[PDB]
Amino acid sequence: MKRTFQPSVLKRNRSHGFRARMATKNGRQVLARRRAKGRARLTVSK
Amino acid sequence: AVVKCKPTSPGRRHVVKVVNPELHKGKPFAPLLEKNSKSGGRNNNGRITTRHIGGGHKQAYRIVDFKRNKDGIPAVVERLEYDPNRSANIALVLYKDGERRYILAPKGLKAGDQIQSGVDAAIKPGNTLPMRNIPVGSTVHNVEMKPGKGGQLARSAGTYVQIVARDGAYVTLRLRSGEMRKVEADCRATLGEVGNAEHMLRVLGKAGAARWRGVRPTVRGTAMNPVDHPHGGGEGRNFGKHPVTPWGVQTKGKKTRSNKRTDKFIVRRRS
Amino acid sequence: MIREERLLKVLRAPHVSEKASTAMEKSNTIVLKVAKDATKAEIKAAVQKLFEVEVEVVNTLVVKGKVKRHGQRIGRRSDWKKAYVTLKEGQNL
RNA sequence: GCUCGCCGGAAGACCAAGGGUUCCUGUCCAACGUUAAUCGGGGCAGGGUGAGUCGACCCCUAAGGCGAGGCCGAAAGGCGUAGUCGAUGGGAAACAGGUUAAUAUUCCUGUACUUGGUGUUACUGCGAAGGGGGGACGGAGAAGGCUAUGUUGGCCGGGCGACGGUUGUCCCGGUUUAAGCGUGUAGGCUGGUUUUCCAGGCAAAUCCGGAAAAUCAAGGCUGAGGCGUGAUGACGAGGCACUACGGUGCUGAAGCAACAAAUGCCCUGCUUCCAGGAAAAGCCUCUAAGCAUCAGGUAACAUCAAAUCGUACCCCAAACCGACACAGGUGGUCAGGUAGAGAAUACCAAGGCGCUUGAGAGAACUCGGGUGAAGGAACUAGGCAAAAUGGUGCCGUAACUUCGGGAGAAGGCACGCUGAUAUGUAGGUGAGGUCCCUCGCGGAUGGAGCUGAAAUCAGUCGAAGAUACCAGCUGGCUGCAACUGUUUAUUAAAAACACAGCACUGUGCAAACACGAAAGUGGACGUAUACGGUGUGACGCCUGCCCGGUGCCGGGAGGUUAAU
RNA sequence: AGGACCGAACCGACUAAUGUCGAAAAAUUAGCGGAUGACUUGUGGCUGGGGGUGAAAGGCCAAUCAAACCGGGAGAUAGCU
Repeated sequence: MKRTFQPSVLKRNRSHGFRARMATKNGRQVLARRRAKGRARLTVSK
Repeated sequence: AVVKCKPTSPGRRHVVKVVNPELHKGKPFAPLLEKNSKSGGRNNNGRITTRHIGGGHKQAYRIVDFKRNKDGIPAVVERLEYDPNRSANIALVLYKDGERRYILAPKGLKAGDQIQSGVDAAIKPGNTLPMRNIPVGSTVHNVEMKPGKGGQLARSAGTYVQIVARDGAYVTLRLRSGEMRKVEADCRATLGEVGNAEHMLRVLGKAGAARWRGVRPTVRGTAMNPVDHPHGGGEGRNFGKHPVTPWGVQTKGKKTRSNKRTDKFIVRRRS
Repeated sequence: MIREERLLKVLRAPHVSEKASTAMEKSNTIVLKVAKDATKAEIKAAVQKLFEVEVEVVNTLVVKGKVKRHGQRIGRRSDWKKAYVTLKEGQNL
């Protein structure tokens, strides 16, 4: 019963991290759609 | 060389080894080695372009001297070796000056022979020189297609190309496929067949031997579903189609060649 | 050379505790509280300048912040850096 | 606290990942805890994570990512050169003891070691993005040497036993010591040294590669381990003091041999096999531009520095992934005794637990088991499930066979303990002393001691000696698939898929083909003994007729026919 | 030597019972197959939606797959309830 979420902070940050978002045009627009909604935690960094 | 293996195990029952006992047992010559990472068939875009590739043993790359661009300098063979990147073997040769280079191993090239390239080469096998100094009718291998290009024809195990004619600046060559083809008289070529002519006689016995040469299984489009292959579907071994590749194009006889740039050199196409 | 304007900023407070008094008695170490930045060189010079003692070696460690809730809202105390400053022989005050 | 019981290749111990204070102390019992709770991984407060050497960081790179310029693309952007990042790999150095309520290779005691700086002194050619070396590499097998460790004996301390006996071949406990430093072993590999030259190592090289000549035959490298020092130190069963009755205080004897021994280490070795088994820095060396008296390099001293981050705790789980204090999942490391081939299994050690509702009762019925008269598949869709067989040695073993198999076919017999052969043998180990020498960690000896199976004979006990756990049911005919394998995560594991093998077919390399508006990439750093597609599916014997339809290959007499 | 044999770790999942508001949104118990290899596993990476990958089952692509999930077109449309 290997559940789907097997955590790893390295994989987490390289996939959904801030720098991961900011690398690409489409990700720089996820941070825009989150600053829009006014999210406290923009990305996964903690 | 060609030895049938005793059936002490199913999967050993049909193996036919090719045990050439003069290959240098041990490690290759380091300065002529380099990384060679398996691709998996995958390409630039990371998608499989060539199917049924991936796996098998890790194998280094042996920088083979194909140009053979050392003239006047005689070279002595010193080691016949096993190259996993070819079907032929290779032959570490040592020049008078002190350079070592792997070359394809011809049929009679044994450790101790002497060879040299350039127009002043003798026509004993293992020598390379332009197919303007080589006599018509001779058997040659490691043929170039453009002068200095490097050597692209007759490189497999036991494959050779014979200079059939010579119409001034060009040279007709009966390629191992049966097709004749003009090749500029300056295109260098090395004499005699290539070694390891028994290569074709191994039988591999089992599926794992296909595997560890980097060959993944090949599904028959008949077994697939209508979505995967043009063949496919049908409530139990139904075909009704003309045999086509997985991409619709017809196979079982359909000329896919279209070059129009090099067909001026193809004197007589293969048979 | 460390500027005294920084040396007067480094040290925060003496850390008083059972283990701190224990280290003082049986090992002549003054447990301290220093700023988070606080290189060991920073701390050693600050001690030798502001207490005028002779330090043999410093051994820092960063203490994390307890997640201390206050009522319903969740809280988080701050990280701080401890400094086990071992004096040679001289004295503490 | 005593007794009982459970795990003990784990249900113990240490980690990584992940978590994030759950760690320790005091304190409280509302809520949380499937019950009560004084207790807690709960609430509140305080404390606790100490590094030149252990990880990270850092240096170097793999796959891969990004990518100045560049090429391509309606725009976004795609690809990619230099370059730059990217461990899961490569790169310097610390161990033992003690100590905390909670940290320890971090603190303290002792004993080290590494890399840089900076002077000093003395010798001095130094100088890199560049050359060369090394780093640096597989699978399997076979041993031999040793160690971890264990067992026994000795030695030391203690006891002489609640019930027959227990001054003895008696019982109990201990019998530990590291890094480092110095030897340089069992071993493994290499032939050394010198002079001369050389179209090769993108220049240069005094280095590597090469050709010789001389000259010697040994030199060199690697290396477990052991041995000495480290260490007359620590540790040490216990004893004597006092009590928070929880440990601090002091002292502390012996501290050895033999045998067995690893899956650990020599071994990145050796032997072999084909499938032919990273890179790059660190390190060594060579010169270039440059200085060349300098600078810089070397060695001895002296001192300096070694930053920052992590360090508590769980980690096969109540702390991580599963909504839960969830019978699930989770990579690595260490692995004691007896019996055992064994990391199985049984019982135990160190250690840790009794799984967070109990108390009774002793209905039906359900679940997990034990036993069963006579019969023995009559059950049933079906011997489903149970039952049964189950080990080692020797004898023996059918059709068929592709000569390997089938086969552990089938079947039969023996098995405990005691004694003798032989107060323990064959074997293994191997002491002293005796020599011999290039004297060593040497060699021949030489057999004390230890260890020690197996067998034969005789006796003896039981219903039963493979006595428990553990541990094949067997045989006949037949369909299909050659076989091993893969398969529908979560109702289908098959005859399906794959396969080796066979054939047809395309493809001459700017290969076909595929991904791509393109560039480009794979194919392949391959070259027709290669590569793709399709079908069939080992092997043996073979694979017959039909070219009308459809497709493909070619042909050109004519008909028809687009843009123009 | 072996895609050899028996058999633990390890991987898998053939049968049966249980469980079926479960201890568990696929497990437990007892047996079962492979167990030096077409093996298994840790870390990191690459491939993406008419697309990927597929020893091929329409299998898998985050408990979702004959076309994922999220947001939008969007208050789709619904002679139907």
